Amino acid sequence: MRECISIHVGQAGVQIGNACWELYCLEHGIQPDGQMPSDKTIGGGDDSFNTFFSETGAGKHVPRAVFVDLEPTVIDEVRTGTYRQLFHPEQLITGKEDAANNYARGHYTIGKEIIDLVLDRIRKLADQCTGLQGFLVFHSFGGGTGSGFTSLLMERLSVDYGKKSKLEFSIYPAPQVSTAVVEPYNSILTTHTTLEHSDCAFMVDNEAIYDICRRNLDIERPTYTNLNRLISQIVSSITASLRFDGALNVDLTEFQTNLVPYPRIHFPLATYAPVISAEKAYHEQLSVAEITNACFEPANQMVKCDPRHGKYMACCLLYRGDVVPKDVNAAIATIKTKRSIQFVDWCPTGFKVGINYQPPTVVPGGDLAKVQRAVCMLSNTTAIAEAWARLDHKFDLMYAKRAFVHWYVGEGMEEGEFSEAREDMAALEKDYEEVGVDSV
Amino acid sequence: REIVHIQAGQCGNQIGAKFWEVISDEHGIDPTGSYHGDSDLQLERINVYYNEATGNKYVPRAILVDLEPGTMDSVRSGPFGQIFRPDNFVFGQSGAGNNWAKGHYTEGAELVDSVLDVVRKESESCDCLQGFQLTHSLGGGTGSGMGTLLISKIREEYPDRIMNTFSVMPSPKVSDTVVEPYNATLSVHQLVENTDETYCIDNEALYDICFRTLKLTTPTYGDLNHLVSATMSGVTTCLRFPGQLNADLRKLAVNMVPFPRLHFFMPGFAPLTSRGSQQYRALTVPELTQQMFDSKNMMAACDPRHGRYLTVAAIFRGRMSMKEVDEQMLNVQNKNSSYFVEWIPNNVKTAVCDIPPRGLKMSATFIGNSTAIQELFKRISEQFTAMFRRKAFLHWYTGEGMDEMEFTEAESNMNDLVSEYQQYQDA
Ligand SMILES: Nc1nc2c(ncn2[C@@H]2O[C@H](COP(=O)(O)OP(=O)(O)OP(=O)(O)O)[C@@H](O)[C@H]2O)c(=O)[nH]1
Ligand SMILES: Nc1nc2c(ncn2[C@@H]2O[C@H](COP(=O)(O)OP(=O)(O)O)[C@@H](O)[C@H]2O)c(=O)[nH]1
Ligand SMILES: O=C1NC(=O)[C@@H](c2cn3c4c(cccc24)CCC3)[C@@H]1c1c[nH]c2ccccc12
Ligand SMILES: O=C1NC(=O)[C@@H](c2cn3c4c(cccc24)CCC3)[C@@H]1c1c[nH]c2ccccc12
Ligand SMILES: [Ca+2]
Ligand SMILES: [Mg+2]
Ligand SMILES: [Mg+2]
Repeated sequence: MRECISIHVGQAGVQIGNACWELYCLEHGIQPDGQMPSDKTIGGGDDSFNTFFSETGAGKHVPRAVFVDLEPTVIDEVRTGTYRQLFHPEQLITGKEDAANNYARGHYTIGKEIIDLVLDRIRKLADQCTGLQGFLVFHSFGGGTGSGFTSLLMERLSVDYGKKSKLEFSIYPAPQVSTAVVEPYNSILTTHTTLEHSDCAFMVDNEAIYDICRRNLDIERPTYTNLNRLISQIVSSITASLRFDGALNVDLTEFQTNLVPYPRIHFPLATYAPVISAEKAYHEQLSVAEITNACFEPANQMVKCDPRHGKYMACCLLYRGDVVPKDVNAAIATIKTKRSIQFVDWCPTGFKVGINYQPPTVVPGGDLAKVQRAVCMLSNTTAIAEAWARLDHKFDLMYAKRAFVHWYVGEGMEEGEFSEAREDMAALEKDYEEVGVDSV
Repeated sequence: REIVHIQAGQCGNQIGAKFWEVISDEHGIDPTGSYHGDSDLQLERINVYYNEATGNKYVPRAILVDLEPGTMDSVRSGPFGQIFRPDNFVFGQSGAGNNWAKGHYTEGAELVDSVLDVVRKESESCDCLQGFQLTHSLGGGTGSGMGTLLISKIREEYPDRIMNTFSVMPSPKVSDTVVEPYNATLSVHQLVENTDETYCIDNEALYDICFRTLKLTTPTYGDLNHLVSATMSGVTTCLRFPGQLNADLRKLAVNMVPFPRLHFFMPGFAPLTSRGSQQYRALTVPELTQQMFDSKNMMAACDPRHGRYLTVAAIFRGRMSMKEVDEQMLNVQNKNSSYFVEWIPNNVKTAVCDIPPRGLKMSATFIGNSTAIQELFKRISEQFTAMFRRKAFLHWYTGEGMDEMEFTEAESNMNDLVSEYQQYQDA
């Protein structure tokens, strides 16, 4: 058991979902029609991949997932795409009108018309679970749906499923692939509303991913497809412990124990390596020490910030592929005596390590080179608050003039909600400052 | 006098399964549960740990407990997995997530009654139950939380029976989560009140032995458990085999524990060996005696020279001159009489068993009630305080209904225990 239900909200959530589930299928040897020849228990099973896939009597392995968007055209591509057989039609939910880059429309005007339906379809998945562990929610901060509808859904899920764990994969906005000028507004509103309802949230800075695609894969102008294939690899690394077994396999919930010292401090910084092109990876083996050292290069982070100017409250290393503890310990010992790694005084300094022997996988015609070993570092750093600071500043510039606020007020929102949301962010920035101060 | 064995949690079941694997071989019992030995010495007191069935089948009087089926499924598919009574497998599905509160108050409370039914069924079969022995860790959630819950409820239903524990202490050198000092401190609070005898098995010591002495570059839990199973076989020898005194759990407690709360023992073992690597040269008695008393051979990371021995029990195994053992043991006491309290006359006892453990022609196991054990609890207390002063990671516990006051109380009692051990170090 220990099933996990994924929820993909809005364009970003859906399109990232496409990349993730395609990648999952290739890692588990699942065909586009859902058949899995290596799986001998037909119609069911308690294997590790069953945490993410249910099984029909016809031998089809179906994602424990719901795709939701208030506009049909993005999910319509899933309905007619390569993996259309993978999903039951009821898992793919669409409206007729998007939220138009407006949190208010996603949370209230348009979202309220479909929220009951979404919950019913989620319930149908949950009732198929013998031991539901929690939910994984994929969405953007900037979109009207990814922002507005997600926060509504998260609130409703806390009511219907109590304290059942809810994890986030949140797309942090970037100017290079921006879709609206009010994305800072939507970002602050969602973070505020969702904060009490999320147990752990993995932010993905689009500018960080944009930079990595340009720098490491030599993609002159990355597309959403370029970004998503990289993101899915990070997502895969994090969910790998849930989808595979192994002696040195450490469950994500154990890392989570170390990563969240206080309920509001639940935003880990992800760093992934190696991101390298086929041209460069040829006749070039990146060792355990090399990819581990790459985790402390800020250029490889999922979020733009400087941990070297912050303090650590946890450090987790999630390896996959040809990796043994001996080489990990040696690599860590080297790194500790050469890097700017400083912990807060109220937390132990030991790195938590997990290893999944299942080697990394790449999607056909992709840009990422296929390597024998990869690593995803999850660290709790005060430096991630820099991401909040940049967003909150852009929020302040516009809100001081109440620019674009009328689009929200017109949908029933009040200025009090804006100020309430901003104050919560101010307290959150203060929280990250406080946890970094030395004990008395 | 029957003993009921219990093993709780991942650690508890893994060292527990290893314990049964080792002594079964010593008593000539195979995985099938059939005896195939050559000495009558093996079966004379085999009733202490084994039930007998028709056709002369020997079944361990053991109860396997956990809140997740993962580790117990590995046991049942392990070498001696089939020997255990299948009805004694009592497990949940939710797990404890390395959370003492979950094991003690919520998840474990839901399963604890099912366990006690199996304890009761085993006890009613006993001609004269002497007590219980528990294997568990203190750093996790199930073995620590639910384990101490079981102990409390077992005491309620069997208040005149002895409770013994093999408690694995957490260490940053071999750590799973950061909340281990919380779980450990909460557990020690329970063990002080509700056990008569606790063998302190320190993972810090086990790691150091494997790394420094055994020259194992990167020791695994399996490497750590080779030292545990060797120690456990040793300390239970006088319970399992015919000896000069025919020791039981109560007589051990009376002789080892001068004050009720000071019942936390430092185990020691010699020679220290690693898995697979066979030694060809048997140690002389003077070597066994010198090594077993050395800090490097202590299973608890405490310097015995930083304190004084209240009581000491020792067991030499193998064919040797018991006269030579007597001389050497008397020599240690006469050479270092300052590390033995003078207000407990003749506080060192030694026994000898003919049967040696597998792979060794002779060995020596050490059980010491030293005031130096305070170093262990002080270490846990410091790690506890470093987090608790900022209330770090406390939401995992308050989320299960616990209050901050319960942490403060647990902290105070362990610090009291420390000062109590310090009191007799300067007597
Ligand atoms: N990494 C990544 N980001 C995306 C992708 N699609 C959209 N985004 C980001 O999402 C933000 C806008 O939110 P969307 O998801 O596109 O909009 P929505 O959730 O459908 O809500 P609506 O406004 O109602 O359409 C922008 O900042 C985009 O950069 C994607 O496929 N990959
Ligand atoms: N010696 C030893 N210690 C272990 C083992 N497994 C876990 N531990 C220790 O026990 C603590 C974790 O507790 P665990 O038994 O895994 O939690 P539980 O299953 O919920 O009771 C940590 O401090 C570990 O060092 C093992 O196989 N051997
Ligand atoms: O496709 C689009 N939809 C939008 O809302 C437009 C937009 C305007 N601003 C945007 C901002 C952010 C993101 C999208 C847009 C910043 C301020 C003005 C954008 C667009 C770019 N060039 C165009 C030419 C003709 C018609 C539409 C467009
Ligand atoms: O057989 C035994 N029964 C006891 O009560 C033990 C004992 C401890 N002290 C005694 C004293 C006096 C007499 C007997 C004993 C002095 C202080 C401590 C003694 C023993 C010696 N080595 C062992 C190894 C494992 C288990 C038991 C023993
Ligand atoms: Ca199956
Ligand atoms: Mg959209
Ligand atoms: Mg464990």
